[PDB]
Amino acid sequence: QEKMATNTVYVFAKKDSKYAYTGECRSCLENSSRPTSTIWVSMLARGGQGAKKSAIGQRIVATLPYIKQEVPIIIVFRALGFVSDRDILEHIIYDFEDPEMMEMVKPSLDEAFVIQEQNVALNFIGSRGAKPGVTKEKRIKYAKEVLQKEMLPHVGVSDFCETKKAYFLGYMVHRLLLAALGRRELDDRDHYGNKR
Amino acid sequence: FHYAGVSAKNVTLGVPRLKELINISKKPKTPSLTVFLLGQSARDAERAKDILCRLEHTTLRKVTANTAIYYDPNPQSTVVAEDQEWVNVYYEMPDFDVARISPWLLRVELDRKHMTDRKLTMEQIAEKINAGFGDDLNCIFNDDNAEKLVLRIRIMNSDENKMQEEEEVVDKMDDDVFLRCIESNMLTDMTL
Amino acid sequence: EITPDLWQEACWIVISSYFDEKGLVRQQLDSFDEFIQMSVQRIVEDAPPIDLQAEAQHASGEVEEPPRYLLKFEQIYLSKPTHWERDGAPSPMMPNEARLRNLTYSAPLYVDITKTVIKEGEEQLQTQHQKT
Amino acid sequence: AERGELDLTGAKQNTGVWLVKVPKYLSQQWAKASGRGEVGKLRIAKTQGRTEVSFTLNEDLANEHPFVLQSVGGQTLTVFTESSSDKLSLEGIVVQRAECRPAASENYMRLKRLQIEESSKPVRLSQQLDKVVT
Amino acid sequence: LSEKDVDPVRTTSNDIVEIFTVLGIEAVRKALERELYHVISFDGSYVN
Amino acid sequence: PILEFLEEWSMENLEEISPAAIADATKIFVNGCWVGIHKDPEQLMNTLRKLRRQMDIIVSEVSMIRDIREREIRIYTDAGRICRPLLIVEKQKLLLKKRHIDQLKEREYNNYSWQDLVASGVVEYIDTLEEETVMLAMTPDDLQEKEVAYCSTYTHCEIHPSMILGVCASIIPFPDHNQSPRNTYQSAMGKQAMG
Amino acid sequence: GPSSQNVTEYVVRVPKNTTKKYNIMAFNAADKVNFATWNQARLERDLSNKKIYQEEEMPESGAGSEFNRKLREEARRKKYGIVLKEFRPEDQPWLLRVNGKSGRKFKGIKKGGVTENTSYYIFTQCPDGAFEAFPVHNWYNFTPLARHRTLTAEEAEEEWERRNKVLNHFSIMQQR
Amino acid sequence: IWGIGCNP
Amino acid sequence: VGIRFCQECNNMLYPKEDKENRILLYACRNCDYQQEADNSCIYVNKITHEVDELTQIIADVSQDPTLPRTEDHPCQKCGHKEAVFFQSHSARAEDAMRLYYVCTAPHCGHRWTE
Ligand SMILES: [Zn+2]
Ligand SMILES: [Zn+2]
Repeated sequence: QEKMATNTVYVFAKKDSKYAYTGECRSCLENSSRPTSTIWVSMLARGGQGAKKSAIGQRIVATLPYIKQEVPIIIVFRALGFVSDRDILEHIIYDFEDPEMMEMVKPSLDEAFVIQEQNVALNFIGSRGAKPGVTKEKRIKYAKEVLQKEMLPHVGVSDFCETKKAYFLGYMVHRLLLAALGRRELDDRDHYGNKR
Repeated sequence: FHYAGVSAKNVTLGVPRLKELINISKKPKTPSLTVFLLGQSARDAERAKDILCRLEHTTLRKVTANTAIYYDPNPQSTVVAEDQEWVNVYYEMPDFDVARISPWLLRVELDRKHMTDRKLTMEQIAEKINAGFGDDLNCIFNDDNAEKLVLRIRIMNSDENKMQEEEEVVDKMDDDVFLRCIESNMLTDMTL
Repeated sequence: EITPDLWQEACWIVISSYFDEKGLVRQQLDSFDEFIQMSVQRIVEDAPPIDLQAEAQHASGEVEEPPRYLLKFEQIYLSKPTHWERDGAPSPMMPNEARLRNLTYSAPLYVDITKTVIKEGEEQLQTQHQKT
Repeated sequence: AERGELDLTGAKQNTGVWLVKVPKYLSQQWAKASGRGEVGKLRIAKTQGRTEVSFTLNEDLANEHPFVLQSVGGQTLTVFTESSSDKLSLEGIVVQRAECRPAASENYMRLKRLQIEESSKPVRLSQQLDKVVT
Repeated sequence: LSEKDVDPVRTTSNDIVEIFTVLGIEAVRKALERELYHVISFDGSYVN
Repeated sequence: PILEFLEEWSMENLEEISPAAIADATKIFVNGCWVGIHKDPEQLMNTLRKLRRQMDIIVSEVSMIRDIREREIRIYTDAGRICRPLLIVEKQKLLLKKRHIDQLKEREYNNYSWQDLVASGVVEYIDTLEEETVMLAMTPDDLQEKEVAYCSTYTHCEIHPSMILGVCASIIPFPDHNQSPRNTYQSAMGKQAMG
Repeated sequence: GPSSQNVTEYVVRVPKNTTKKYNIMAFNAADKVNFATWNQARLERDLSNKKIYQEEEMPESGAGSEFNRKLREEARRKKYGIVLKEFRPEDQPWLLRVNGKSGRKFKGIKKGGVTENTSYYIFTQCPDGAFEAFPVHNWYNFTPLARHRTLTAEEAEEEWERRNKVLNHFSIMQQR
Repeated sequence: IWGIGCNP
Repeated sequence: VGIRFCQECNNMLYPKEDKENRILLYACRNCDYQQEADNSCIYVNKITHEVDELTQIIADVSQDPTLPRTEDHPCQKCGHKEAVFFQSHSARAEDAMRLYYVCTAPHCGHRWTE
């Protein structure tokens, strides 16, 4: 039975979806256990128009597993513990000299400028999580567990692996930004390199 | 796939077109319209070109080479070296300066190739932008002799003054963010 | 030592060597061999040890008094395909007999299990069950 | 002066320390005795415009290790110790980083293969049983 | 059709819904016949 | 084993990496996990390929791919990757030589087989992702030999082009002289024949 | 002079045991860490388990179940989940507070990737002139937290509901 | 199989 | 053009105008640090996006076996005859089939378009 390759980052463009470019990675825990969990990093299209929306234009969002609602990406990076905007961009943008990529990241940074606390970001992820959250403490611990295990398992599942997960998430965003700029070609689903 | 290049247009034919007609779909896959010219416009290719220009949607984004938002506290200061000459000429007999001058500046460069292809005029574009936004936008346009076509846009001088004693600390979008929103709206929906 | 214009013979010699060493169905056989040799044992080992204790039995002082039972599976063993008759006497099962008698071609699966009892009596006993 | 206070005297004295990445065979050779107070000699030779660093394995221990330097300007590193008396202290600031590489190229792969086999010993595999257990 | 130097008599769109909203139901009868004839006769096949 | 070797061969780990240094160095992915970056990619790539061809630390199934434009080295040890064996070309000369086919010809009583050919480095298994980085020659003698220059950097050669066909298509005689749908139909009819 | 051709060679010593364990403290270059202003510092294990692990089971635990009800209460809580984990400080991150509350605060996290095939040693100058090598027990990366006003979580939720903040965000921060 | 205007 | 991050809080600096002095100040929202802006340009958008791909091309691409190589076009910098040549290889490159030559041979790393 043919299947799409796991533990890889694939960027596709979906016309029907509100996201102009969507990058997906299906992660498995070294095939040892657990079902494959897919995390999507998407960029909203500039077609949506508003006084603030047109100014921000394309804004990046992430569909973390087991969280019902889309989470702004800067919030996820803060939830992993990288609070400073410069550090988040250091993980996302490997060379700060290029202006175009930084311009792409700017709107998503503006969207998440309300949240500057790691604990607050974790609480926000838990609150918008599909599973109900009774209190702030419970929501924070639950969202921390989701980030530790459910999201990007192949990079790490335990052992304080937040830095590795942050680097791989930033790699997914970097690839999405490159696809949006046009520097990298969108991946093809039919390629048999992808079809294990 | 197996139409011909004679059509020189995207055409839906075969089973999908049959389904479109049978289902009376509101949105055809390739809506098309065949325009037959009345008189001399049909005979002469140039007149047909004029009709084409009349019938094809054109926005500022199509004819705009690049847009830059600057901060210039004084219009006479002319932070951009190039606009010094025509800004000085316009401000030799300044218009709307009495109200005020907005410090934030939107500078738009229009590609000459696209401008001449659609036969647009700098004065025409200025009039259309002025009409679309009323007096909220003040536009300065270069002469066509200038090698680079430059349009300089600033927020309303009356709006900059606010013409209000209370002045309302709301400060919506300040002026730079408002200028960015104006640029996006102009590029998308100018309909020149 | 280059092979010029003798290539038609040489290419089919190397292809023949490939097909002699690796049959046409080598992918299925190799995958199943990997399953049995490695994946079954790894699945057994990956499973967390079973931890069991009584629910405050006897309502005594209960200073961890309920015993703790720990089970850890190890060292999976497979036997050759075997068919047990109505008499219960094991015997090897040839594939053709499986086809004729509608039997299933299967092999017994055995696991070593280690059971430890911790009753808070200052002594822990780790009995081992071999080839369960 | 409190329990949580960090003794920054090493930082005040600006004590310079060197960080080195060394392989497991060398560390395990050192750990074998680990109590003789001696494991080898570090020899640094400097020229007009080039410096080379090398480490010699002790003759008793064996029964050449060139050092490659790395730039430390991209990240600032310091060393701190947690004393058994709950008195945290700072030893110094890292001013240079180095890596130790093996001299042997191919025969060293033999020792690497032996290490791989040793690490694979705990790996357990399904065992074929000739006779069904009764 | 309103634009100057465009023939109002002969200008036609392929979308039948537009023909209905602009020109009427009889015009759509004829336009639907024309479009169906175009799809049928593109291969050269003939239907009475 | 690949990760251990990569640590030996001057691969700085992501944790120890200064974020600025990533921009100018290639990223090394093993089984889809970004292990680290390497400052000098080509030397590492050659070393990995040498190891695989000698079958020392990297097994034959393991596939190494270098995307030169994107500064990424990807190593896949995953299962389910589909691979085909290809002859290896060094300079413009096939590595397979007359001595190898002489040993293979007397395959009986010489215990020389396809495994010995793989171990010798004459042939290699290449998956599609690595196929994207490989210049192949359909026929060795024709394409390798100097002509009007088309490619002088062939890296692999096809053993025989007729191996692209499957089991049922291989029984068709002169397949290249038929229409393609007809070969497709014969593939289905041959399963239903009587014998 | 002798500096152009100096050759220095020193003995290497590796003591079997040291009273103080050796760790690595790594600061990011962009942080511009400076020790001149470090008059005092406080390094201690974190208490974030207050928020997510312990003393969170304060009120329900000491509510006052007794007798058969006590037995059932304990057993029910234990079997409900898998016994909540408590403080095990040695396996928790480190919090650094330089110059008390006024100065910057940093957080150190143990390097998750273990060095199963690598070891790190530190060479320090000593009066005897011989290098001493000490194994690296742990690696910590410290990142600062700004000593600025932090948005309250409830206020942050309220603001995020108005995701379309047409008004200037800087004024909003000033209001808080 | 013929051309772009023909059949595949 | 470029984004400047504040030293005090390591966050993005957003443009702000001081009415009293009519001076542009890059001020973070989170922290009070304010910096005068030398560039005096807030936002630049190139709709034509006529950006040369010569800068984006990596000198490492010369090592690729699959790339075509011409000895007809000599290198300008060093005179090496061989030069791999390839097209834009870029999405949103509009309609350009220009060949972006890259000189071969170690360490020259010269990229020219003819
Ligand atoms: Zn700041
Ligand atoms: Zn050159």
